[PDB]
Amino acid sequence: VNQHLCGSHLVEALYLVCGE
Amino acid sequence: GIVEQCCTSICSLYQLENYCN
Repeated sequence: VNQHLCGSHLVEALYLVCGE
Repeated sequence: GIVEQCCTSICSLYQLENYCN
């Protein structure tokens, strides 16, 4: 499991945790 | 910033949450 968050995976993480 | 902390390195939820909006 890759725990780095890059590019659109980083954007998807922010959308998830920030809820927007 | 966020790419260095979360992409180059590994960041926790509360670090990531600091970048909300």
